[PDB]
Amino acid sequence: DGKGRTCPKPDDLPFSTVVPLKTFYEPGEEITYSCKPGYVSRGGMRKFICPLTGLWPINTLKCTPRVCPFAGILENGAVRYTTFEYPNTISFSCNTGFYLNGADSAKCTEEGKWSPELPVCAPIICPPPSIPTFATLRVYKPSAGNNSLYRDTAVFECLPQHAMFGNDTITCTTHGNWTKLPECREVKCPFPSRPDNGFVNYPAKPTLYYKDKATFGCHDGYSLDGPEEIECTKLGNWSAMPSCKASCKVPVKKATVVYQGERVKIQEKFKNGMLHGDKVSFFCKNKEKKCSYTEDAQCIDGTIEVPKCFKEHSKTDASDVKPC
Ligand SMILES: *[C@@H]1O[C@H](CO)[C@@H](O[C@@H]2O[C@H](CO)[C@@H](O[C@@H]3O[C@H](CO)[C@@H](O)[C@H](O)[C@@H]3O)[C@H](O)[C@H]2NC(C)=O)[C@H](O)[C@H]1NC(C)=O
Ligand SMILES: *[C@@H]1O[C@H](CO)[C@@H](O[C@@H]2O[C@H](CO)[C@@H](O[C@@H]3O[C@H](CO)[C@@H](O)[C@H](O)[C@@H]3O)[C@H](O)[C@H]2NC(C)=O)[C@H](O)[C@H]1NC(C)=O
Ligand SMILES: *[C@@H]1O[C@H](CO)[C@@H](O)[C@H](O)[C@H]1NC(C)=O
Ligand SMILES: *[C@@H]1O[C@H](CO)[C@@H](O)[C@H](O)[C@H]1NC(C)=O
Repeated sequence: DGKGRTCPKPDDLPFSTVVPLKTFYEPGEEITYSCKPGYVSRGGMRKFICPLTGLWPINTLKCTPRVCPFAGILENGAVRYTTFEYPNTISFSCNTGFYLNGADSAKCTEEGKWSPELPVCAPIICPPPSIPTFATLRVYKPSAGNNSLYRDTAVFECLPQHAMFGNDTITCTTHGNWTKLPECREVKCPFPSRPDNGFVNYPAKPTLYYKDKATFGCHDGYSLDGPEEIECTKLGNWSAMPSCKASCKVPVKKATVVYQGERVKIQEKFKNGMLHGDKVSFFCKNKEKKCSYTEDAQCIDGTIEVPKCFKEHSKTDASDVKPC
């Protein structure tokens, strides 16, 4: 006692480590502060001898994280980060059009450097595309040397007499390959039958291929129940096969009717008969409630059923009676 003093357990400083660590020390004993790995201090390792007073000195040591080289700028991309100090991770991604050449993330090591090495963004690019069999291509600019860049496109057309299957355009994708490629096959259609009461035309040659046109027509009594022009489709048949159907003679001498939602005189509107499929609504009275309604009738291959309740006058035309 008096001379028999000791030093206490040393203070535990931020991110430090002390050796030898004991609960008390005789005077003359030595301790050694050192920053934890990943950290560093103004001056570094402090060393103290327990003095006779039993009081450890003042400790200048202040330990702070190492800082890895600045890494907040990724040419053509983006770095997510807190700080570039140990032991933080930082992650990377590229702007659109570019791919990441290197690791997606990196850690600041205790050694004070980035692991893995910081990546780089690079242009996504596709190689020259292959021409499918029986095709040419006539949309192709290589925008990157001989190679195409992301979202570039090429477009193929078949040969004459050949039918494409699949979209005609390919795009250079994110992964540096092109989108699904089309196929070009040869397609044949049979000869089209001439229709009863009409005619049909096509060019004078031994067999008929994809996108060949055939045009139809009817004799004066008749009209088509389909399109005037057809073509040879990809599946080896035609667009349609139209018939020549018979017109109807005006079913009555005089009457007002609805034709496509408008009142017309059937004698004026169909003076030269009704075409096949021409539909019309006739006016009939409801005898009981002294009002008027319509019922329909249609030309069907030279026949039109003038509805039962209609009556032809040389009281008034249901036309002129109020609606029900
Ligand atoms: C261009 O290259 C990419 C990348 O390799 C191709 O994408 C890959 O496509 C395959 C199939 O489309 C994916 O695999 C799987 O197929 C099975 C079928 O058994 C399916 O059940 C799974 O759900 C899955 O889709 C593969 O995951 C995918 N890879 C990537 C990274 O997306 C692509 O097909 C290529 N494009 C062309 C035109 O060849
Ligand atoms: C030209 O010829 C084709 C092929 O022979 C005709 O296609 C027929 O219709 C479809 C495909 O277009 C085939 O698939 C199935 O049809 C049913 C109809 O109920 C549909 O609901 C389903 O999705 C099913 O996949 C069908 O098998 C095929 N017919 C035959 C006999 O093979 C096409 O319609 C023709 N075009 C003209 C304008 O004549
Ligand atoms: C593509 O570029 C290479 C490298 O310069 C060159 O040798 C080659 O002739 C080019 N190909 C075409 C089709 O121009
Ligand atoms: C193929 O591509 C577009 C969209 O990618 C699609 O809407 C259409 O089926 C095709 N368009 C053209 C112009 O060929």
